[PDB]
Amino acid sequence: HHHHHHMVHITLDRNTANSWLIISKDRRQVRMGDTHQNVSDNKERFSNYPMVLGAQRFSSGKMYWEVDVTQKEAWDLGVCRDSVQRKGQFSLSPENGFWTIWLWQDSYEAGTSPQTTLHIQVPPCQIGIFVDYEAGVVSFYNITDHGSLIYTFSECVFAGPLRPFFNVGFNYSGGNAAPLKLCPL
Ligand SMILES: CC(=O)N1CCCC2(CCCCCC2)C1
Repeated sequence: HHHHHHMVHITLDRNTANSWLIISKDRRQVRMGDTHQNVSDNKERFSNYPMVLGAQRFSSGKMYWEVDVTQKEAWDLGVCRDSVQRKGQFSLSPENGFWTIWLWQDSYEAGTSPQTTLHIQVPPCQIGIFVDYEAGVVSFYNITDHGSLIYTFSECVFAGPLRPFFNVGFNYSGGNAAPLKLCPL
């Protein structure tokens, strides 16, 4: 792909983070802490899952960013509506305002309802995310495999401002402690 020129500088929004997340000083890395991280509750925080939003809101244009997923067993990545549900249980689906892919139990899947199997020959260490607001497109690229396409959501009905979306995943296994990192431009 040739989307690199729409690169945007994404930072994480502390106030939206699940209370067990640790966001780095530069707001470019997030990982799941071994306990509650000593913050007050608020109506923005994701309660049930180790999720956080980017600070940036997008309502027009073309945007591209890259995330490092090295040595993680589980994670979700993509975009979501600014008004997505924060509290309780929910599915990652376009009907609920999410355009996402994930890794879970050695398989990659797109967050359609029901979910779609992805065909990845080279497990990615870095994922590229491309949003075209006007076209209604969210695409995912395998940076480890020379930028090969992973998945395109088309005919997206965003129905609001979009925010970058992250889930570091659970660490029940002790093998998923590694952070998500926003990669340099
Ligand atoms: C180890 C692990 O991953 N756990 C156990 C502790 C609670 C959970 C943390 C993630 C935030 C939401 C609540 C679930 C899951």
